[PDB]
Amino acid sequence: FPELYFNVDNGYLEGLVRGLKAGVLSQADYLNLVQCETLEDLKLHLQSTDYGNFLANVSVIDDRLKEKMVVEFRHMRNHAYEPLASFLDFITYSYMIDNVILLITGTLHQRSIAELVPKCHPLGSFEQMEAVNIAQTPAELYNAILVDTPLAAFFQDCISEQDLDEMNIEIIRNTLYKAYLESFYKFCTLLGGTTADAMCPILEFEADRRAFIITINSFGTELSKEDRAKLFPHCGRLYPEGLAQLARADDYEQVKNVADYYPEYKLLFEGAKTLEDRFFEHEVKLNKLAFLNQFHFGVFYAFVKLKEQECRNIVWIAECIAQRHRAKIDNYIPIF
Amino acid sequence: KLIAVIGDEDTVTGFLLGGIGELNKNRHPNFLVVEKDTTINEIEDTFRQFLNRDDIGIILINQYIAEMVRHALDAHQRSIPAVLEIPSKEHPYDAAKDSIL
Amino acid sequence: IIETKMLMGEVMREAAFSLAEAKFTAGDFSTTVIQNVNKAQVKIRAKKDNVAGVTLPVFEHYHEGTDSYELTGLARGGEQLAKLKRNYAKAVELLVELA
Repeated sequence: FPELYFNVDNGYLEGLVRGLKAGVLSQADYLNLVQCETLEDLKLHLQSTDYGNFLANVSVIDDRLKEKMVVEFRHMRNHAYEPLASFLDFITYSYMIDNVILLITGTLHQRSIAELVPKCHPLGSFEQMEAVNIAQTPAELYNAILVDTPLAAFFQDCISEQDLDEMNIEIIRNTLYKAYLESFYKFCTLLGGTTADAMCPILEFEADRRAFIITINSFGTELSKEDRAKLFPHCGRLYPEGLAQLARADDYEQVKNVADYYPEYKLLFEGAKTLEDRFFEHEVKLNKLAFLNQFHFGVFYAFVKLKEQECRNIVWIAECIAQRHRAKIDNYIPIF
Repeated sequence: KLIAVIGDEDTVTGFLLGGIGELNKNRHPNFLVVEKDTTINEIEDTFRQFLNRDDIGIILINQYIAEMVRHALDAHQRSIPAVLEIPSKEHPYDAAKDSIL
Repeated sequence: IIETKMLMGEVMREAAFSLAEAKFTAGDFSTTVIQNVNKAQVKIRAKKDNVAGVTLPVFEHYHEGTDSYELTGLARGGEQLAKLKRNYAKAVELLVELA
């Protein structure tokens, strides 16, 4: 029933992002880039794929790759009407949150807005809402400027006077990401059908990475067990019970046995490839599974999280080549 | 009585993470990142800025970056602070300050 | 000096290899770590050696006071970081001996 529509508005853009899926480097494409020995040979094999002639004009491989996935993402947002344009805006909030914490730091230390253009992610950018460009005021008259930005509703757990050095710089990112993941789950629950069973399993595991990676690095830190409780997103499979036992953990094995209650997250704690290299391969296992379903909006968010894996993998091939340490060159993520 | 570092972009983010950086808003920062579009004069004054500071004990600098400011560090012939030449990811340590013998 | 100035060339190749093991996983450590530093964690103490009656300046390792990148990453990464710290706390441990 919600499938004989959705091609009225998103018929062309759906076939577009399926066509951009074919430009992802496959397994056979990955093998020939391991056989390279210099960055100039790295330039030659990438001209055989869909990326070609992008280095006509080792850290330039970082920027020229990720600038291609920005303009491909910006071209998709220019044609989505109303059922999808807000959905693509939700993917940019993860990059706007990492941008704004970068901006309140220079605001606190009186480092002006001249550093904003070259040192921010172009996906979540500030080239509209020109009030933020002018603001040099120390983080209290700037929060009144900050609410003219779609991150306003996520600041309802951010008291303005709590911003002035009582909260750590890293803590305010996670409680903003906590406010971000609850809204994007509830927005994807308002949409129903095929975009509610192919997308919400991805958001459950993404909230459960933010369950495990928080508590596994919150051991030597002087943040109490009530702080890491409210930095957990109340979203995934671990919500009523697994979030409770993660607060009392204090030990590496005490976060393992609470992951042993779920057969999905155990057999991923056998990294003993490390843990985040095991969480990444399960994440691209879920984003590949979203490409199965057809008449749904989750094919766009699965494309961006795989396109960031494409820019990640080629650099890791290039860093093993330029530094000439290609005994760990096989430790990439073969997504396709 | 702290350590200074010039280095590079990828060098200074490792040594700040090591725990050697200090932000003196009164005088100056104790580090200087050099990008592709930093002039040699900016490396030249900051070498003299670190040399004239009393609290600077070591001046870490990549030899790939110290090759253009070689003429200034060859004029520094004092014992303290010690200038050190570290390898980059291109062109590691070959021929700096063992040339006195 | 000769046997250790080539030895740091391997350590600064090993630790900077961990920089590829580093933000490849967790975003980009090029603006976060260069914007919330106030005080130093590892400092120098100027001790005095002596040979043949000549006073000799020698630098002593001195880590003290706090952590500053204790909360960095922490949601993505943080295990590729803080072994990058150990790869660069050992590197700065060797480099103060050579200084």
